Amino acid sequence: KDGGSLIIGVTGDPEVINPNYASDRVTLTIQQAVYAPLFWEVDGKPALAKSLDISDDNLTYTVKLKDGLTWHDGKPLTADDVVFTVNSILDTKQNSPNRGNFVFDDKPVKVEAVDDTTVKFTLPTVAPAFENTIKTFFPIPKHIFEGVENIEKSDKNKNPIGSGPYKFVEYKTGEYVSLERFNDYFDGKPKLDKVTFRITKDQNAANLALQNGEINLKSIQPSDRNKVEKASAVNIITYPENRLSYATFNENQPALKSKELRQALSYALDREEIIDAAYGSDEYAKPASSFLTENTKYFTDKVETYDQDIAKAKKLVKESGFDTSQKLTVYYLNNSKSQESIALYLQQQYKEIGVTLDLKPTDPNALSNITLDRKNADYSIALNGYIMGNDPDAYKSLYLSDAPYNYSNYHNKDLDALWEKGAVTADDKERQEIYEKIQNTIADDAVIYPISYDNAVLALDSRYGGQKAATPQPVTMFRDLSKLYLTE
Repeated sequence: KDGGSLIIGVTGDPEVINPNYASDRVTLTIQQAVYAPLFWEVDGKPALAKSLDISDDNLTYTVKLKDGLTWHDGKPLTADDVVFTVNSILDTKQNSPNRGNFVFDDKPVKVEAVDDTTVKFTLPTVAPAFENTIKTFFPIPKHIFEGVENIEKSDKNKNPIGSGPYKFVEYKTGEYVSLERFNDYFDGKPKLDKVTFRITKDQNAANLALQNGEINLKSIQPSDRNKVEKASAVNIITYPENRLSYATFNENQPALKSKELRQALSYALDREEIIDAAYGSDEYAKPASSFLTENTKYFTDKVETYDQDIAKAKKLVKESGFDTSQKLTVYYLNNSKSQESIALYLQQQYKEIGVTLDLKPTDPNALSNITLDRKNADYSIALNGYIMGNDPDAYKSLYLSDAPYNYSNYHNKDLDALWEKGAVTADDKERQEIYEKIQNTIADDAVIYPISYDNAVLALDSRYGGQKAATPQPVTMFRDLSKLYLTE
């Protein structure tokens, strides 16, 4: 009752396996197995860290580490690694995408190693969201990257040294990544001996590999769930992915400047029907309300949702002054059955309120160029989605007037003052009231149409136990693979 191998199916090649840069699904999935964080994001529980303590004035965060931690090569893991990691992110020449989380009004957070097991962070001004940044932090090893000028390109990333439950063995380009258990893993010796990440793009082929035991674990698309469940002995696991599926209204098009038109295009829709048409049933998504997902602090479902009222929708499109003669465009991904079904539903529903909608499915690259361009007015509506994290401050880049991901091109100075005010307010209840108003203003102005909070689906070979303990979670499938075990 020990050892065994686990083969996990992923869709593409990883990029740089280094937590200072990892951002795509595959790289993060592999990183979760190789590197341990200070705290586990999904629940804020202690991981490499034993505890976090915040001073009364909210400027000093003290993190205590567990004793006797080591990296995969046997070197100790101490505060010096934490300090080094933060300084390597702060260092502008390294181009770390998370640098913004350690800077406030252009001033960096100061970090210091009081002892080998004590890290002290001193903020320049109050910043409640910094607790979240600490809870999503994976340290890198100082003895490996100290004196490296370009960390992202370093060949040392070819054989990543980590603190996670699985040590790196090798990487065959376009084929697989193999790992082996780390016996001194802080949370206990892993039960499975080897873990291989198998790269297979075609889902029909991947699902067949799963059926024949060539793959033991992978993500499944909703439309394939009944196929794989009856094909072999597998347990299907469904859990929230903290993803919001939504439609944006492009205010660069003059007609969509009208609050009335945006509200008409909300009242014409029904969430249970969209979910029903997009995914097969309601097991894969639940109706959204707020622009925030349920995992995010201060989430509230008590916002305006524009429940289906076609008669009232007709009233609003009239009051709008929109000349129905004109036609609207919905831009979405040309390789997503969900997005096409959602599009047809909007077309269908808008037809019924006297509005003509033209479907404009597009190539992914082309879609980025279109929607990532803040001056673009080609699209009337764009279907999108996001997984933003546990603190609402991270959502600013999607709703500030100047933000690069403000797809709706909504410009409201007063709302922007609330966003900034929320970022600097320490009192919990006063901070709750601010994000409630933000949720209320976005819903009241029908800036977007939140469709659903989506679930992800995994298929795990029935011979494997411990899925509860491994914790299914957004993006990486599981929180900790060292809890899985093979029952042969």
